[PDB]
Amino acid sequence: AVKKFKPYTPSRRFMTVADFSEITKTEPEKSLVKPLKKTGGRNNQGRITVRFRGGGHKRLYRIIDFKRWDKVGIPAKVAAIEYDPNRSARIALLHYVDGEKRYIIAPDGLQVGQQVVAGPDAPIQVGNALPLRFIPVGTVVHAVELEPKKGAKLARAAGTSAQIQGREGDYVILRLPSGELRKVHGECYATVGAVGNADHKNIVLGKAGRSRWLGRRPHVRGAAMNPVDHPHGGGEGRAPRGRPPASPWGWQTKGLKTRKRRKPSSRFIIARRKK
Amino acid sequence: MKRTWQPNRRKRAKTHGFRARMRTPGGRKVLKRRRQKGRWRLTPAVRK
RNA sequence: CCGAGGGUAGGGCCCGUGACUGGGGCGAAGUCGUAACAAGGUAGCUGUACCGGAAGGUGCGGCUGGAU
RNA sequence: UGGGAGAGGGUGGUGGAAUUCCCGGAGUAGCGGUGAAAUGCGCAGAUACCGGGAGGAACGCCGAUGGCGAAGGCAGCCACCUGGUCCACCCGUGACGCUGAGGCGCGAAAGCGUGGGGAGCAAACCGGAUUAGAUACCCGGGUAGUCCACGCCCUAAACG
RNA sequence: CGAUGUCGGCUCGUCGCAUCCUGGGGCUGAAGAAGGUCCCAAGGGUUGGGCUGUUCGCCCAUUAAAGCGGCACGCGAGCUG
RNA sequence: GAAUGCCGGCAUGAGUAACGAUAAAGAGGGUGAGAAUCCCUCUCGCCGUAAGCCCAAGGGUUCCUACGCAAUGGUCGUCAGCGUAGGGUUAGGCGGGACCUAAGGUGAAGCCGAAAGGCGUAGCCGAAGGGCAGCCGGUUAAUAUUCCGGCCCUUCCCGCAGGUGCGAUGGGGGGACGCUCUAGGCUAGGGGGACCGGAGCCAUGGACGAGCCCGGCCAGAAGCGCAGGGUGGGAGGUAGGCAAAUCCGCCUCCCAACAAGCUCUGCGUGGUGGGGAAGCCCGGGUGACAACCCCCCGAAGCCAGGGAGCCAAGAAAAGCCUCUAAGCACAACCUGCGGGAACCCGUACCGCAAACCGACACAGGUGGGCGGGUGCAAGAGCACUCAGGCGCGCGGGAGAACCCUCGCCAAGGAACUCUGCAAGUUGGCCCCGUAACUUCGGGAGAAGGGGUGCUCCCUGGGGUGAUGAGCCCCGGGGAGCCGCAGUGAACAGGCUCUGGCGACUGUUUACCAAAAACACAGCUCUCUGCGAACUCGUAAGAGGAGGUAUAGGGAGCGACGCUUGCCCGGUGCCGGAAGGUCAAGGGGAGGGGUGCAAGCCCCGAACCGAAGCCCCGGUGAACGGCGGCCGUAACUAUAACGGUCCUAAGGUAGCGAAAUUCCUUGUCGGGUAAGUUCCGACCUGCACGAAAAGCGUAACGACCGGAGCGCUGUCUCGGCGAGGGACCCGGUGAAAUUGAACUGGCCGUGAAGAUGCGGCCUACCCGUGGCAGGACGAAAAGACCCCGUGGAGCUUUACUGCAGCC
RNA sequence: GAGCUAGCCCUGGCCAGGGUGAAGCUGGGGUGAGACCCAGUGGAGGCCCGAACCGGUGGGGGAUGCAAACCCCUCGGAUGA
Ligand SMILES: [Mg+2]
Ligand SMILES: [Mg+2]
Ligand SMILES: [Mg+2]
Ligand SMILES: [Mg+2]
Ligand SMILES: [Mg+2]
Ligand SMILES: [Mg+2]
Ligand SMILES: [Mg+2]
Ligand SMILES: [Mg+2]
Ligand SMILES: [Mg+2]
Ligand SMILES: [Mg+2]
Ligand SMILES: [Mg+2]
Ligand SMILES: [Mg+2]
Ligand SMILES: [Mg+2]
Ligand SMILES: [Mg+2]
Ligand SMILES: [Mg+2]
Ligand SMILES: [Mg+2]
Ligand SMILES: [Mg+2]
Ligand SMILES: [Mg+2]
Ligand SMILES: [Mg+2]
Ligand SMILES: [Mg+2]
Ligand SMILES: [Mg+2]
Ligand SMILES: [Mg+2]
Ligand SMILES: [Mg+2]
Ligand SMILES: [Mg+2]
Ligand SMILES: [Mg+2]
Ligand SMILES: [Mg+2]
Ligand SMILES: [Mg+2]
Ligand SMILES: [Mg+2]
Ligand SMILES: [Mg+2]
Ligand SMILES: [Mg+2]
Ligand SMILES: [Mg+2]
Ligand SMILES: [Mg+2]
Ligand SMILES: [Mg+2]
Ligand SMILES: [Mg+2]
Ligand SMILES: [Mg+2]
Ligand SMILES: [Mg+2]
Ligand SMILES: [Mg+2]
Ligand SMILES: [Mg+2]
Ligand SMILES: [Mg+2]
Ligand SMILES: [Mg+2]
Ligand SMILES: [Mg+2]
Ligand SMILES: [Mg+2]
Ligand SMILES: [Mg+2]
Ligand SMILES: [Mg+2]
Ligand SMILES: [Mg+2]
Ligand SMILES: [Mg+2]
Ligand SMILES: [Mg+2]
Ligand SMILES: [Mg+2]
Ligand SMILES: [Mg+2]
Ligand SMILES: [Mg+2]
Ligand SMILES: [Mg+2]
Ligand SMILES: [Mg+2]
Ligand SMILES: [Mg+2]
Ligand SMILES: [Mg+2]
Ligand SMILES: [Mg+2]
Ligand SMILES: [Mg+2]
Ligand SMILES: [Mg+2]
Ligand SMILES: [Mg+2]
Ligand SMILES: [Mg+2]
Ligand SMILES: [Mg+2]
Ligand SMILES: [Mg+2]
Ligand SMILES: [Mg+2]
Ligand SMILES: [Mg+2]
Ligand SMILES: [Mg+2]
Ligand SMILES: [Mg+2]
Ligand SMILES: [Mg+2]
Ligand SMILES: [Mg+2]
Ligand SMILES: [Mg+2]
Ligand SMILES: [Mg+2]
Ligand SMILES: [Mg+2]
Ligand SMILES: [Mg+2]
Ligand SMILES: [Mg+2]
Ligand SMILES: [Mg+2]
Ligand SMILES: [Mg+2]
Ligand SMILES: [Mg+2]
Ligand SMILES: [Mg+2]
Ligand SMILES: [Mg+2]
Ligand SMILES: [Mg+2]
Ligand SMILES: [Mg+2]
Ligand SMILES: [Mg+2]
Ligand SMILES: [Mg+2]
Ligand SMILES: [Mg+2]
Ligand SMILES: [Mg+2]
Ligand SMILES: [Mg+2]
Ligand SMILES: [Mg+2]
Ligand SMILES: [Mg+2]
Ligand SMILES: [Mg+2]
Ligand SMILES: [Mg+2]
Ligand SMILES: [Mg+2]
Ligand SMILES: [Mg+2]
Ligand SMILES: [Mg+2]
Ligand SMILES: [Mg+2]
Ligand SMILES: [Mg+2]
Ligand SMILES: [Mg+2]
Ligand SMILES: [Mg+2]
Ligand SMILES: [Mg+2]
Ligand SMILES: [Mg+2]
Ligand SMILES: [Mg+2]
Ligand SMILES: [Mg+2]
Ligand SMILES: [Mg+2]
Ligand SMILES: [Mg+2]
Ligand SMILES: [Mg+2]
Ligand SMILES: [Mg+2]
Ligand SMILES: [Mg+2]
Ligand SMILES: [Mg+2]
Ligand SMILES: [Mg+2]
Ligand SMILES: [Mg+2]
Ligand SMILES: [Mg+2]
Ligand SMILES: [Mg+2]
Ligand SMILES: [Mg+2]
Ligand SMILES: [Mg+2]
Ligand SMILES: [Mg+2]
Ligand SMILES: [Mg+2]
Ligand SMILES: [Mg+2]
Ligand SMILES: [Mg+2]
Ligand SMILES: [Mg+2]
Ligand SMILES: [Mg+2]
Ligand SMILES: [Mg+2]
Ligand SMILES: [Mg+2]
Ligand SMILES: [Mg+2]
Ligand SMILES: [Mg+2]
Ligand SMILES: [Mg+2]
Ligand SMILES: [Mg+2]
Ligand SMILES: [Mg+2]
Ligand SMILES: [Mg+2]
Ligand SMILES: [Mg+2]
Ligand SMILES: [Mg+2]
Ligand SMILES: [Mg+2]
Ligand SMILES: [Mg+2]
Ligand SMILES: [Mg+2]
Ligand SMILES: [Mg+2]
Ligand SMILES: [Mg+2]
Ligand SMILES: [Mg+2]
Ligand SMILES: [Mg+2]
Ligand SMILES: [Mg+2]
Ligand SMILES: [Mg+2]
Ligand SMILES: [Mg+2]
Ligand SMILES: [Mg+2]
Ligand SMILES: [Mg+2]
Ligand SMILES: [Mg+2]
Ligand SMILES: [Mg+2]
Ligand SMILES: [Mg+2]
Ligand SMILES: [Mg+2]
Ligand SMILES: [Mg+2]
Ligand SMILES: [Mg+2]
Ligand SMILES: [Mg+2]
Ligand SMILES: [Mg+2]
Ligand SMILES: [Mg+2]
Ligand SMILES: [Mg+2]
Ligand SMILES: [Mg+2]
Ligand SMILES: [Mg+2]
Ligand SMILES: [Mg+2]
Ligand SMILES: [Mg+2]
Ligand SMILES: [Mg+2]
Ligand SMILES: [Mg+2]
Ligand SMILES: [Mg+2]
Ligand SMILES: [Mg+2]
Ligand SMILES: [Mg+2]
Ligand SMILES: [Mg+2]
Ligand SMILES: [Mg+2]
Ligand SMILES: [Mg+2]
Ligand SMILES: [Mg+2]
Ligand SMILES: [Mg+2]
Ligand SMILES: [Mg+2]
Ligand SMILES: [Mg+2]
Ligand SMILES: [Mg+2]
Ligand SMILES: [Mg+2]
Ligand SMILES: [Mg+2]
Ligand SMILES: [Mg+2]
Ligand SMILES: [Mg+2]
Ligand SMILES: [Mg+2]
Ligand SMILES: [Mg+2]
Ligand SMILES: [Mg+2]
Ligand SMILES: [Mg+2]
Ligand SMILES: [Mg+2]
Ligand SMILES: [Mg+2]
Ligand SMILES: [Mg+2]
Ligand SMILES: [Mg+2]
Ligand SMILES: [Mg+2]
Ligand SMILES: [Mg+2]
Ligand SMILES: [Mg+2]
Ligand SMILES: [Mg+2]
Ligand SMILES: [Mg+2]
Ligand SMILES: [Mg+2]
Ligand SMILES: [Mg+2]
Ligand SMILES: [Mg+2]
Ligand SMILES: [Mg+2]
Ligand SMILES: [Mg+2]
Ligand SMILES: [Mg+2]
Ligand SMILES: [Mg+2]
Ligand SMILES: [Mg+2]
Ligand SMILES: [Mg+2]
Ligand SMILES: [Mg+2]
Ligand SMILES: [Mg+2]
Ligand SMILES: [Mg+2]
Ligand SMILES: [Mg+2]
Ligand SMILES: [Mg+2]
Ligand SMILES: [Mg+2]
Ligand SMILES: [Mg+2]
Ligand SMILES: [Mg+2]
Ligand SMILES: [Mg+2]
Ligand SMILES: [Mg+2]
Ligand SMILES: [Mg+2]
Ligand SMILES: [Mg+2]
Ligand SMILES: [Mg+2]
Ligand SMILES: [Mg+2]
Ligand SMILES: [Mg+2]
Ligand SMILES: [Mg+2]
Ligand SMILES: [Mg+2]
Ligand SMILES: [Mg+2]
Ligand SMILES: [Mg+2]
Ligand SMILES: [Mg+2]
Ligand SMILES: [Mg+2]
Ligand SMILES: [Mg+2]
Ligand SMILES: [Mg+2]
Ligand SMILES: [Mg+2]
Ligand SMILES: [Mg+2]
Ligand SMILES: [Mg+2]
Ligand SMILES: [Mg+2]
Ligand SMILES: [Mg+2]
Ligand SMILES: [Mg+2]
Ligand SMILES: [Mg+2]
Ligand SMILES: [Mg+2]
Ligand SMILES: [Mg+2]
Ligand SMILES: [Mg+2]
Ligand SMILES: [Mg+2]
Ligand SMILES: [Mg+2]
Ligand SMILES: [Mg+2]
Ligand SMILES: [Mg+2]
Ligand SMILES: [Mg+2]
Ligand SMILES: [Mg+2]
Ligand SMILES: [Mg+2]
Ligand SMILES: [Mg+2]
Ligand SMILES: [Mg+2]
Ligand SMILES: [Mg+2]
Ligand SMILES: [Mg+2]
Ligand SMILES: [Mg+2]
Ligand SMILES: [Mg+2]
Ligand SMILES: [Mg+2]
Ligand SMILES: [Mg+2]
Ligand SMILES: [Mg+2]
Ligand SMILES: [Mg+2]
Ligand SMILES: [Mg+2]
Ligand SMILES: [Mg+2]
Ligand SMILES: [Mg+2]
Ligand SMILES: [Mg+2]
Ligand SMILES: [Mg+2]
Ligand SMILES: [Mg+2]
Ligand SMILES: [Mg+2]
Ligand SMILES: [Mg+2]
Ligand SMILES: [Mg+2]
Ligand SMILES: [Mg+2]
Ligand SMILES: [Mg+2]
Ligand SMILES: [Mg+2]
Ligand SMILES: [Mg+2]
Ligand SMILES: [Mg+2]
Ligand SMILES: [Mg+2]
Ligand SMILES: [Mg+2]
Ligand SMILES: [Mg+2]
Ligand SMILES: [Mg+2]
Ligand SMILES: [Mg+2]
Ligand SMILES: [Mg+2]
Ligand SMILES: [Mg+2]
Ligand SMILES: [Mg+2]
Ligand SMILES: [Mg+2]
């Protein structure tokens, strides 16, 4: 339920913020935080390798459990749902009957005080994680490992999900968030439910200052530069592209496909994304 | 206005100092050159 | 003190007028097509929507004040 | 109080037929379409046939000159929530009634905003025909829209 | 071209006369008044404004008149820009 | 003898410009060979959120004293940051190290690279962050939380005593954190006192006073008091915290819970130890047995790890506490007391500046803390002042032009000019009041107006206190007084109407452009299924991201509103298991060289054989493109209509003489006395037009047009006045430039613009203040232009390669 | 060579005072319940005025400068990109 503001400054006309209703705990678990080393987009050479990055709010990283086959059978209680600045989704603090405590991505409709568990035998309820072979066809799912024991890789952003379409040999078939149809091995774990905080995509940043808070520095159109800088640079006055629209590095940026041809994962991609 | 020389003893020694010169092929050639030329100071003076 | 009025500044209502512009009414014998009245030769009408020199055409839903 | 009939409304589920697309198989020279044709599709293997899959929308028969709602309108099936209505009994209140300027709510389609969805259909638009022309009628394509959620619009041959 | 700063304006003048005005004339299709045309004449004079960077020109209000040209399109070691 | 040659020397300009903020000087007395310039005194002026005081960096003896004045000091010099000499910096508690970690750096393991080397978990290094024990006063010419005095404290070693399962680089807790707003109680600091202490003073008309002037505190251990912070206690279970664990975590139960209890800070008190003014006398002495008390204001600091709200969600590690493992339990550790031990480096001085960065004793630049009082609504603003510090290291006269900075101006009021450029006007607070339009916030300080000082009287609430007084903070009413004038000085918007552009706040060409440019939220296209795409790297490795399609990259467009048409023939990209072409390779019809031959060697047709290209389709918020001629209506004119040629298709909506219109000052209308600009229209649009977006849009703008009101020295049209210069005298003393010069006008001549040639004319010798016509004056080997088979940046369907990709 | 300058990473510091008065909250009204209205409270914002601080708009001065970018007046931002 994105919150609006009255237009009492030019920027507050359009600014919208998350409503934060689902959040029940305002400070993180001290045993689960560690410092997030900000990069400014620079690599170990000190060279910028991703432009226009840096200068956003300080963040502590929350260690997230992307395995969950880690503690098979051991049930846990949903203690709190918290804000996490390192990801679009909210995170849920789990108190295991073990005494162990862990964060997961908070699925949609998860409730503080309910119980989740993982394993081949777990119930098909929002918050539980089973190997994909034991989740029934049709089930909406998030936080999907892409290769057994390698960790949840798919459908982690706020509002996203995969859906199980079918099974074939050792593999199940998923519809990924992007609409792709892809074989994923049956032993890969996945959590029942879609990721929460689905209104995330309706936030209107409102002003330039907001992008700066997120560590996003201003992006400069190549058409605004010179030929030393960019294919679209130069020209007296404004100028159209005057060549196929290109990146700062010269490669084309309106349709040119870029996935590696002979990539082994191709044998498992049934249908490329659409729409 | 603000000029280009803003002296700083730490900066001076970590940038031009004897140890910085010795850690690097080019720096060692500098030391060797200035020794061949008979320079009285191989390396900038700085209080530390 | 109040005070006819005069002065300054800002509003409100009305009337006249204005390059140009919008449609409307009227006008014995102008140009273009033929939309409607017969199943009017694609039944018509209809609210809306898009399109077209023009009447109009098409979509969606509605009406019979339609015929055989 | 005791019963009844009903596509009355809202929510969640869910079933089969059909179209389209995809995959596999089998097969070959046409298919489609019309007044006639053409454009279009097809030896890069279409149409016609079998099996598998995906997805959306609408519910054949029953079905009616039928039923329900104040109107707009409402039709597969199941459950829950919920309104109006009739009948019987002749039990209770004792005129507590009628209408209703304003107000408030509802209000087909089309349309608008933000998301989502998109099989079929189809304004606009392209092409093929027709014609003197054909910004039409017919034919091949096809985008909004048609569908869902929330918020608007408030019109009608909203008619008996 | 081992640099002769290039429009216009401002300021400051000064000169030529093919004279705009003032002074003197001849002819007139010069009644008078007012003109036209040419001759002599450079002593002095030759306004303020609107528009445009403008020169120029048009317009407003005047005037005896609102002259035309030269001085490195006079004048940036004088100003402006 | 020339090279704008090189090095050096010395001239010219010239006793010329200048002597470095216009805060400002005068005198008396000393010293000395010499004094505007050094010292002393009095007078005057300037700073005082500093031009004062304290840290840090940087500097490196500049510090103090004695003796000096050649040079350095923009003059002088007896003086000095200068010369010579001597002296001066004292720490267990301040800062840093023997402690911790941040980015980052380095780097056992390991990885990669022709070599050099590049990476890299741990670990180590790395601080202005964490952690950690000293406050007040006195003393020196010069150091002081360092020496001394007083009162406090930390660690290490050894011992005694009591207590305890002791023990860790391992487990856990804690350390541990944002922004904005903020409560209670305090402290710093400040104001007043008719009270306390004080040398004194009565002036010039009055005052011997509840007079004036000066001062009225600082540190402090335990204890106590006040105000805060921090923390539930017991038991049972236990499979998690990479061994163990009584710790922590999770579960359950009981009690205690705005508490309490315990614990820790801050503040007050506190044994005691200090300090202690004006004035007078000579830094010292007195004052002085100094007094040291009361009221009020009160923090941005303290209690603090306090509270609340918000989204952008806010370091680490050690110290410390707890747990247990080896081990050891004669040890060890905890607590208390006692004795002993306690190292290294910094410490002078400058520090918004004459000692640092700017070649200079340079109007520039330089981070942190303190920064008093009064009035002005507030304040770190402004004026004046305290403490403290200064008068800016050339002066003295004069009272021209001209220049700078400043004040005033009759009548007019933008007539100035490219332009109201500049300068006026306005100007704070309180009250009244306020338009189109709007996205309902705004526009708004719209506009426009009234009030504003002082005195007396009555009166309201708040803080302090006691509920009162007093102090204190905002006021309310009435009656008066004076002046030209009451935010009486200083600080402090001119306003309006209407266009263009860009939504907005932001950003930029350091040092000629701040804008309409860039960015910007937002919109769209497109790539990307994760060992992602993409980027940097030879690689390893990184970034992307400890992210995962509501995400990440690339591109265009640029809030928002209403919209974004037609063309896919060419180029791009996307799709296409066919066909055509196609390299190495496969294949070997069939030849050739040599040898006696076996053979050895060479050429080689068909055919099979990738990507790419051809070919077939798709695709515009991909590159892009969106016609011509002729005819036609019952006045004329003009063509809804028609004919025909062509194209991949012929520009739709909207807008239009425009930031675009050549003809052009188009035409008409508005404004004006008059309008090449402006505004509104028209449309034959040289040459608008729909995400290089089209048309609009409230608000916003040191953007750029046009207009009006207000007001003016902008102007008619100039006048006067001020100071700093210019000028004269004393001191110090440059510069570019310069073939040499004994360097006039005209008319001519001359390489075509002559001081220098010819002919005339004019003209005694030399300076000073001024003006700029000439010396084709200076400056810079023209940056425009061309030339050079000169250079460089940039582009592409130029050529030819390379990385990269297939 | 990043002691200037540009960006980023780590860790600290700074922003007088005045003004405007968003949400929320409380209460009152309102209704079947509502939406909503009103008052108080509250203290938001690339909000407003303005020092420090960061700038460099216009003009004047300076131009062998005090200065190889300075000075005076004026002007922009000043809780934020
Ligand atoms: Mg909003
Ligand atoms: Mg609103
Ligand atoms: Mg939430
Ligand atoms: Mg930690
Ligand atoms: Mg590194
Ligand atoms: Mg990048
Ligand atoms: Mg970057
Ligand atoms: Mg993310
Ligand atoms: Mg989150
Ligand atoms: Mg798999
Ligand atoms: Mg979005
Ligand atoms: Mg952030
Ligand atoms: Mg962006
Ligand atoms: Mg950009
Ligand atoms: Mg450019
Ligand atoms: Mg550019
Ligand atoms: Mg470059
Ligand atoms: Mg290039
Ligand atoms: Mg290029
Ligand atoms: Mg270009
Ligand atoms: Mg350009
Ligand atoms: Mg152009
Ligand atoms: Mg450009
Ligand atoms: Mg082009
Ligand atoms: Mg290109
Ligand atoms: Mg895909
Ligand atoms: Mg600088
Ligand atoms: Mg520096
Ligand atoms: Mg240093
Ligand atoms: Mg340092
Ligand atoms: Mg340094
Ligand atoms: Mg280095
Ligand atoms: Mg070194
Ligand atoms: Mg070497
Ligand atoms: Mg040397
Ligand atoms: Mg030596
Ligand atoms: Mg060296
Ligand atoms: Mg009268
Ligand atoms: Mg019809
Ligand atoms: Mg008809
Ligand atoms: Mg009909
Ligand atoms: Mg017909
Ligand atoms: Mg049509
Ligand atoms: Mg109907
Ligand atoms: Mg075939
Ligand atoms: Mg065929
Ligand atoms: Mg589908
Ligand atoms: Mg009865
Ligand atoms: Mg409706
Ligand atoms: Mg509808
Ligand atoms: Mg025909
Ligand atoms: Mg009917
Ligand atoms: Mg020349
Ligand atoms: Mg020369
Ligand atoms: Mg020259
Ligand atoms: Mg003039
Ligand atoms: Mg006569
Ligand atoms: Mg006559
Ligand atoms: Mg004359
Ligand atoms: Mg003119
Ligand atoms: Mg001219
Ligand atoms: Mg002209
Ligand atoms: Mg002339
Ligand atoms: Mg001449
Ligand atoms: Mg000429
Ligand atoms: Mg000429
Ligand atoms: Mg000239
Ligand atoms: Mg000049
Ligand atoms: Mg000139
Ligand atoms: Mg000159
Ligand atoms: Mg000259
Ligand atoms: Mg110019
Ligand atoms: Mg010679
Ligand atoms: Mg020379
Ligand atoms: Mg030479
Ligand atoms: Mg020579
Ligand atoms: Mg030389
Ligand atoms: Mg010599
Ligand atoms: Mg010489
Ligand atoms: Mg000499
Ligand atoms: Mg000389
Ligand atoms: Mg001389
Ligand atoms: Mg002289
Ligand atoms: Mg001279
Ligand atoms: Mg000079
Ligand atoms: Mg000078
Ligand atoms: Mg000054
Ligand atoms: Mg004197
Ligand atoms: Mg002297
Ligand atoms: Mg002397
Ligand atoms: Mg002096
Ligand atoms: Mg003295
Ligand atoms: Mg005196
Ligand atoms: Mg003061
Ligand atoms: Mg030095
Ligand atoms: Mg001397
Ligand atoms: Mg001397
Ligand atoms: Mg001597
Ligand atoms: Mg000297
Ligand atoms: Mg001297
Ligand atoms: Mg000097
Ligand atoms: Mg002497
Ligand atoms: Mg000393
Ligand atoms: Mg000590
Ligand atoms: Mg030691
Ligand atoms: Mg360490
Ligand atoms: Mg280091
Ligand atoms: Mg430290
Ligand atoms: Mg210490
Ligand atoms: Mg102490
Ligand atoms: Mg001391
Ligand atoms: Mg123990
Ligand atoms: Mg914490
Ligand atoms: Mg933390
Ligand atoms: Mg910290
Ligand atoms: Mg925040
Ligand atoms: Mg105290
Ligand atoms: Mg006070
Ligand atoms: Mg007396
Ligand atoms: Mg007395
Ligand atoms: Mg256990
Ligand atoms: Mg004393
Ligand atoms: Mg005594
Ligand atoms: Mg502070
Ligand atoms: Mg603060
Ligand atoms: Mg604190
Ligand atoms: Mg707190
Ligand atoms: Mg760490
Ligand atoms: Mg033992
Ligand atoms: Mg113990
Ligand atoms: Mg040692
Ligand atoms: Mg030492
Ligand atoms: Mg010291
Ligand atoms: Mg300064
Ligand atoms: Mg300072
Ligand atoms: Mg000094
Ligand atoms: Mg330098
Ligand atoms: Mg000086
Ligand atoms: Mg200085
Ligand atoms: Mg005081
Ligand atoms: Mg004030
Ligand atoms: Mg002075
Ligand atoms: Mg000064
Ligand atoms: Mg001076
Ligand atoms: Mg004089
Ligand atoms: Mg001055
Ligand atoms: Mg005055
Ligand atoms: Mg006067
Ligand atoms: Mg006047
Ligand atoms: Mg006027
Ligand atoms: Mg006037
Ligand atoms: Mg004017
Ligand atoms: Mg101008
Ligand atoms: Mg003024
Ligand atoms: Mg004022
Ligand atoms: Mg108005
Ligand atoms: Mg209004
Ligand atoms: Mg207006
Ligand atoms: Mg408006
Ligand atoms: Mg309004
Ligand atoms: Mg006012
Ligand atoms: Mg007023
Ligand atoms: Mg009054
Ligand atoms: Mg008075
Ligand atoms: Mg009076
Ligand atoms: Mg103001
Ligand atoms: Mg702009
Ligand atoms: Mg702007
Ligand atoms: Mg715009
Ligand atoms: Mg806009
Ligand atoms: Mg701002
Ligand atoms: Mg610049
Ligand atoms: Mg430049
Ligand atoms: Mg420069
Ligand atoms: Mg400038
Ligand atoms: Mg510019
Ligand atoms: Mg600006
Ligand atoms: Mg820019
Ligand atoms: Mg913008
Ligand atoms: Mg947009
Ligand atoms: Mg989008
Ligand atoms: Mg690369
Ligand atoms: Mg290599
Ligand atoms: Mg990273
Ligand atoms: Mg990472
Ligand atoms: Mg932009
Ligand atoms: Mg743009
Ligand atoms: Mg914008
Ligand atoms: Mg609008
Ligand atoms: Mg095309
Ligand atoms: Mg095509
Ligand atoms: Mg194409
Ligand atoms: Mg091929
Ligand atoms: Mg083109
Ligand atoms: Mg084209
Ligand atoms: Mg259209
Ligand atoms: Mg036009
Ligand atoms: Mg236009
Ligand atoms: Mg044009
Ligand atoms: Mg024109
Ligand atoms: Mg023109
Ligand atoms: Mg005209
Ligand atoms: Mg007119
Ligand atoms: Mg026209
Ligand atoms: Mg374009
Ligand atoms: Mg353009
Ligand atoms: Mg426009
Ligand atoms: Mg606008
Ligand atoms: Mg506007
Ligand atoms: Mg602006
Ligand atoms: Mg601007
Ligand atoms: Mg103007
Ligand atoms: Mg005006
Ligand atoms: Mg005016
Ligand atoms: Mg004047
Ligand atoms: Mg004077
Ligand atoms: Mg004399
Ligand atoms: Mg002299
Ligand atoms: Mg001298
Ligand atoms: Mg000579
Ligand atoms: Mg001579
Ligand atoms: Mg001479
Ligand atoms: Mg002469
Ligand atoms: Mg000639
Ligand atoms: Mg001559
Ligand atoms: Mg001569
Ligand atoms: Mg001669
Ligand atoms: Mg001769
Ligand atoms: Mg001669
Ligand atoms: Mg001669
Ligand atoms: Mg003569
Ligand atoms: Mg002289
Ligand atoms: Mg002179
Ligand atoms: Mg001259
Ligand atoms: Mg001159
Ligand atoms: Mg000359
Ligand atoms: Mg010459
Ligand atoms: Mg000359
Ligand atoms: Mg020059
Ligand atoms: Mg040369
Ligand atoms: Mg040359
Ligand atoms: Mg040249
Ligand atoms: Mg040159
Ligand atoms: Mg140039
Ligand atoms: Mg040339
Ligand atoms: Mg050539
Ligand atoms: Mg040649
Ligand atoms: Mg060349
Ligand atoms: Mg080159
Ligand atoms: Mg290569
Ligand atoms: Mg690539
Ligand atoms: Mg730097
Ligand atoms: Mg430095
Ligand atoms: Mg601030
Ligand atoms: Mg106000
Ligand atoms: Mg309020
Ligand atoms: Mg609240
Ligand atoms: Mg602001
Ligand atoms: Mg204000
Ligand atoms: Mg000005
Ligand atoms: Mg200069
Ligand atoms: Mg300045
Ligand atoms: Mg100023
Ligand atoms: Mg401001
Ligand atoms: Mg502020």
